[PDB]
Amino acid sequence: ESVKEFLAKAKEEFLKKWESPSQNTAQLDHFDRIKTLGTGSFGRVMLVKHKETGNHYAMKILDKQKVVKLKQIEHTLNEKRILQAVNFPFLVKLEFSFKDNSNLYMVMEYVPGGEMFSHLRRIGRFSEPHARFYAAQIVLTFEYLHSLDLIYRDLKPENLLIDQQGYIQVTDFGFAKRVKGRTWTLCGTPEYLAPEIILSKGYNKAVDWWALGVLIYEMAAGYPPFFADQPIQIYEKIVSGKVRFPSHFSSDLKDLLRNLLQVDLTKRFGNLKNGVNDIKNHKWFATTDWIAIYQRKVEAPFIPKFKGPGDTSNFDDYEEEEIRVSINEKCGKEFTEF
Repeated sequence: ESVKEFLAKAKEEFLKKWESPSQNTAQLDHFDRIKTLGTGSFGRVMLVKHKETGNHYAMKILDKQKVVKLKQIEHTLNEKRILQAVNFPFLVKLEFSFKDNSNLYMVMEYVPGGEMFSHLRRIGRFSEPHARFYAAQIVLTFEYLHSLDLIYRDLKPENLLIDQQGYIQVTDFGFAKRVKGRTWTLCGTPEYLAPEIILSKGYNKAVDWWALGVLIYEMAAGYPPFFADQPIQIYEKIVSGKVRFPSHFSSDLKDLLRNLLQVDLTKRFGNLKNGVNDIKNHKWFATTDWIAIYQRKVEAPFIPKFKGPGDTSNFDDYEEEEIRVSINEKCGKEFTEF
């Protein structure tokens, strides 16, 4: 009943913000630009400093014209509407949002420890206890999101930041969506796509549990289970129903992964009658104190090395390009609700 009442309150609080989203809560000239932290085809993420408070933030900047051209309008509206409404210990906090003539802006807490991806590639692989510590946080986060009728749809190491206590903060809600029943959009990252996405079916939250299987495999092996030079070759492996495990994997890990990487979505852990509890009760998680993880009372496997809230050492170097704001408004109608 404790979990039921917790999730009922979580949904109440989410829905109140979902139905009345915050808008226009800062402006660009409130911030100093520090450094580009990452870039993509329609936006980038900047380290910024608020000029009055001195606080650092990560500012995601999306070019409205590129969002339209790459048919991401609904997805960008989803991202901001969801982020302003959620609240969970392992989700990055949205602090401000606004738009101008050219761009959309989402100003988030800055997590200086960097992406899990960097740390995984620097160490090679994580031990099972280390992978399990991160996996448990994802399990609880998906329990939260799915109870709100949200599907995340972009689980991968680059989207999981490591905070000052060594815990995960999920970022990048660009593909997240509120879904009752099924949804159909082809999106995600190739190595992490469930078979039913590849096959163009109407799919549900089971795709997030598939992606968790991919993530756990990648954390414990150092590489994902389905890999190839062309996406089509990756997709053939994904749909095949075959996966090979390194000999160092424990039997418990292999068993859990066979049930998450289950090609038949109707048989996949997380999508059965017992829902998330088939995962939480699996022997691979026998040592996990779920409440202690939620309360952040477990000592983390490692703390990222960084000098302070403005340190960018754990992020990499990108060409520093202008953030231009047109003298004329672009795509006003398309982004009215932002």
